[PDB]
Amino acid sequence: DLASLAIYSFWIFLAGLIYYLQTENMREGYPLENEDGTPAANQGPFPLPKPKTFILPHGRGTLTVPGPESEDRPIALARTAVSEGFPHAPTGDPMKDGVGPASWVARRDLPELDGHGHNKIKPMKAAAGFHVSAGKNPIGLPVRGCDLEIAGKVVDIWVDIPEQMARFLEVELKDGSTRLLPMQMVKVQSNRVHVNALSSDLFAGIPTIKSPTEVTLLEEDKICGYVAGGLMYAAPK
Amino acid sequence: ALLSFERKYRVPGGTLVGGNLFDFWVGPFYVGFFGVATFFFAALGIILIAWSAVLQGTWNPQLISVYPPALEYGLGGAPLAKGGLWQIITICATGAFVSWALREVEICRKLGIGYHIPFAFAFAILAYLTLVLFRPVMMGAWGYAFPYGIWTHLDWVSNTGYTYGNFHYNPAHMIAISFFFTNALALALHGALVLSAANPEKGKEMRTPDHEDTFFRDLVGYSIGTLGIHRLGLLLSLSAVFFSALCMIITGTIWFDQWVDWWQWWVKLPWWANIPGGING
Amino acid sequence: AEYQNIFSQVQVRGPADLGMTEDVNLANRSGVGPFSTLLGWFGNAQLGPIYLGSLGVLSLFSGLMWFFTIGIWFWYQAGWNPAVFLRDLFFFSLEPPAPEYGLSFAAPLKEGGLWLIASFFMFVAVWSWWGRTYLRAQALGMGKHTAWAFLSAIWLWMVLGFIRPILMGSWSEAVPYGIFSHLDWTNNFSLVHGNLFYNPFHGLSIAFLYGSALLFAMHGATILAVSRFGGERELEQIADRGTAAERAALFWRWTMGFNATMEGIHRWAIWMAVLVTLTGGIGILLSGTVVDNWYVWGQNH
Ligand code: BCL
Ligand code: BCL
Ligand code: BCL
Ligand SMILES: CC[C@H]1c2cc3[nH]c4c(c3C)C(=O)[C@H](C(=O)OC)c4c3nc(cc4[nH]c(cc(n2)[C@@H]1C)c(C(C)=O)c4C)[C@@H](C)[C@@H]3CCC(=O)OC/C=C(\C)CCC[C@H](C)CCC[C@H](C)CCCC(C)C
Ligand SMILES: CCNc1nc(NC(C)(C)C)nc(SC)n1
Ligand SMILES: [Cl-]
Ligand SMILES: [Fe+2]
Repeated sequence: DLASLAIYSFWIFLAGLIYYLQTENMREGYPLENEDGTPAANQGPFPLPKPKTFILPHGRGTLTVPGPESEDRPIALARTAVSEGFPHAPTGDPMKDGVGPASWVARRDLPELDGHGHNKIKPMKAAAGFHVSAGKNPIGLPVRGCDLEIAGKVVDIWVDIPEQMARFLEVELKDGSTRLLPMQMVKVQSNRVHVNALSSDLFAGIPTIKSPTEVTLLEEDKICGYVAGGLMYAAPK
Repeated sequence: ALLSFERKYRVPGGTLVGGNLFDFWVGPFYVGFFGVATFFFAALGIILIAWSAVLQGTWNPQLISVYPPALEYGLGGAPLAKGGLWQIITICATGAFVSWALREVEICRKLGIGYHIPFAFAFAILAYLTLVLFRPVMMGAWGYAFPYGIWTHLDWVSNTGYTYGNFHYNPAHMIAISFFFTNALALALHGALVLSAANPEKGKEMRTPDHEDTFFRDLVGYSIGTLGIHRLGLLLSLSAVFFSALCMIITGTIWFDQWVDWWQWWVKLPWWANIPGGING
Repeated sequence: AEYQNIFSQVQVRGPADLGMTEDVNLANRSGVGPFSTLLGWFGNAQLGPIYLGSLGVLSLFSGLMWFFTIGIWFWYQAGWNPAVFLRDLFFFSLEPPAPEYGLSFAAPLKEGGLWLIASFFMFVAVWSWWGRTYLRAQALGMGKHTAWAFLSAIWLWMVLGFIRPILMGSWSEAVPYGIFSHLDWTNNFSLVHGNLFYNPFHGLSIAFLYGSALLFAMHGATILAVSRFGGERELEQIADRGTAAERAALFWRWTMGFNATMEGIHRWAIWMAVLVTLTGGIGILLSGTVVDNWYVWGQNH
């Protein structure tokens, strides 16, 4: 009967499709690893997918996945148990070392480019025409930590030019330098900017950017990692 | 085993209950207190379903069906074989679902991410509880709830729906459907778009999000943007489930007739109600 | 409380993006529209520009002729009375020809002929638009995933309106043009074919419809939850994985024992949705042509 043939056929197709989908979703992070870093004997029922190449725009090279994987950065963690399945504990300052919820990934130390190859994220002072169109303008407002103390004042907004959204607030500290605070980690209010994640005295530990008019992907990761990491590691304060 | 990049994230912390006592993983799975709770609740209900299938006399999953108490039982407990098994499986399901949510929250805290996923899953739970708890209670009996069986719950949807004529005419069912349809539309497009940018034509460099935006603008005169589309998908799916829950919570409690009759508020309105012609004149 | 990134705190506005050029023919691209602050709280404020080429104008023309045909028929059922038109807007129906006419195009205007005309115009409008989703992607150098996914929606519509009615020997089997009448047609269709719940292709279709809401809730929430690490910038996370992509993946690995990648979640997504209408189309195609009664069929096979 043709309907029975069709339903049975479709179920075969669907198993084929699920197999395809799971292997496509093994292009990052595989092969699996023992907690000591060596390859795990158990890699699952699905095989590693055959590698694929992306050609990055603007002469930025090519990425092949899956491929030779490393975190090219030291991980300041130690094993908590002989056997597998237990937490690995920070050996140092987890926030300054980039571990747990403070983690960052060794992305390219270059800025994301828009379609025409200009920097995607620029401070508003370097971005002709850009202004606050609605909601409270945060420039000039004080910045306040979870300890309720002032960390600095907002001197600019860093904007995703192509998407026209505020991504960071640039914040001047008492010492005169500045840092970037992710927009999604601040609550802008009528008389101040609150930052639940960090005490005032931890804003300086926010990683600093090499150039004052651009930010690399590597820097963004360190900044967002450090700042999210305070929800857990600055919490006792 | 671990993903190649996972180790640096498997630190202690983020539990809500039990401190470090349950702060470990089994294989890929994070445990926590709510993982042991999930396991306990799920184990008991699975077992209780097994008992229910021995009583009914079958092992075929297509046949197994655990019915709620008959309506005559109101909101009292019932004997195991005559509805009580369903009531305890329903308690277990709710505990397991809620514990899964709270476990999700613990994982959120350890990974230092927002709580949007369990918040969202909670709408699914509120839909289950609507059909299983809120609506049955408002109507006065657990027997108004749905049976736990693969095909018998379908028969329940059919019977419940046909009690009010064509359930298509439920106004909140309509809104709900539009959200479901619009969500599938949206997901197909978002998957397509991202994938069409990352996997461009042969002989071409990976596209940028500016191409994504340009594509939607060319096609439709508006791009909602990367943040926006994920905002939108979450809103469409969530709104679909809210209006599903709403369209049932008002059925049998504040509405009792065939749902097509609701639409006289527009038709039989006194001024044009009597004008000759049209469909209703 | 923290803040959730559902609505924007501060909107930011700059020079309008005119878009990528690539091989897009700029002559067919319009001027930029106005900015909507209302929209800018939830997504981008920019309206326009929009591209209209040979095929888009054709699509819009056939689509307006479709709406105008249904419209003129609706006014006729209303006796040219504006009061009646508004009150029975949803009850009006432009029905296909009766079964007596088979697949003939020789039905009188007021007994199915106009339905056939409306259908012609809708057919040109949808296929014109499909060719257009392809062409807009081609001109930008993008893959054709959008047009391929859209074929899946088109296939359900093609079966309901055209392939199935033809296979059954009469236009009377197609869907009428009305709000309520199409609902009634859908209920009558399940009743006549012996409960569509028991069509395993309806059940799969529902699995993927529900599953499409499951997966977009899961993915929408996920990406917003990692937006503090720039996770919504999905394309750059695919080219150079960030802690956003890693945390998202680990959330799910630790929750359900497996996970996706930034790229692969969008394949799960495109297939979850596409399958809705692909399966559903098979189930309708098979109804009446092959299986008269789904419940009955289901108890034997
Ligand atoms: C003949 C039948 C009637 C009818 C009668 C009903 C009735 C009765 C109901 C619906 C409801 C719905 N109908 Mg209707 N419906 C009809 C025709 C249609 C049509 C159409 C094209 O004709 C459409 C699109 C719909 C669409 C819908 C949805 C809007 C809604 C179901 C979604 C939902 O509630 O999810 C919500 C999701 C859940 C409840 C899932 C909960 C999941 C839980 C939390 C997790 C489970 C975990 C699991 C156990 C673990 C597995 C373990 C492992 C992984 C192994 N109906 C016809 C006209 N319809 C229902 C509704 O709105 O209910 C709220 C409802 O009660
Ligand atoms: C929402 C409105 C109605 C309803 C109306 C319908 C209709 C109509 C249909 C279904 C169908 C299904 N429904 Mg239902 N269903 C309801 C409530 C539920 C509940 C619940 C606890 O709330 C559950 C678990 C299910 C589960 C299911 C699946 C068995 C099946 C495919 C759905 C799917 O993939 O969704 C999306 C989810 C995923 C893709 C994730 C995977 C979920 C898996 C597949 C669920 C397995 C359930 C398992 C057997 C339950 C036992 C667990 C154990 C004892 C360990 N329904 C309510 C009462 N349901 C379809 C079917 O084919 O059934 C015969 C179908 O046509
Ligand atoms: C009593 C009624 C029957 C029933 C009879 C039917 C029938 C009949 C059908 C369905 C179909 C479906 N039903 Mg059912 N269905 C019932 C009960 C349910 C229940 C439930 C009770 O819980 C659920 C969850 C569902 C769920 C579903 C869906 C999975 C499926 C539609 C998928 C879709 O996306 O269509 C929406 C998408 C489309 C129609 C694609 C069309 C896209 C076109 C090309 C766009 C044209 C737009 C046009 C140009 C104008 C607008 C453009 C503007 C400019 C914006 N049904 C009851 C049991 N159901 C359909 C199916 O596939 O069956 C297997 C179908 O034909
Ligand atoms: C609200 C928007 C949509 C949504 C969202 C959503 N669902 C979610 C989530 C989110 C955000 C999760 O984070 C969570 C998840 O982890 O997914 C991978 C989940 C989830 N959604 C799931 C299923 C699901 N969601 C559904 C729907 C939806 N989910 C909505 C449309 C549906 C249906 C029917 O449409 C189903 C079937 C699970 C995969 C998962 C929750 C897993 C879980 O709760 O684990 C703990 C419990 C068990 C492992 C088993 C409990 C066993 C019981 C004790 C016995 C079974 C009783 C049951 C009531 C009988 C059912 C019989 C049926 C035949 C009717
Ligand atoms: C890059 C994100 N752009 C974008 N824009 C839009 N616009 C509408 C209005 C169709 C949702 N959609 C998507 S995916 C649906 N993506
Ligand atoms: Cl065109
Ligand atoms: Fe996405």
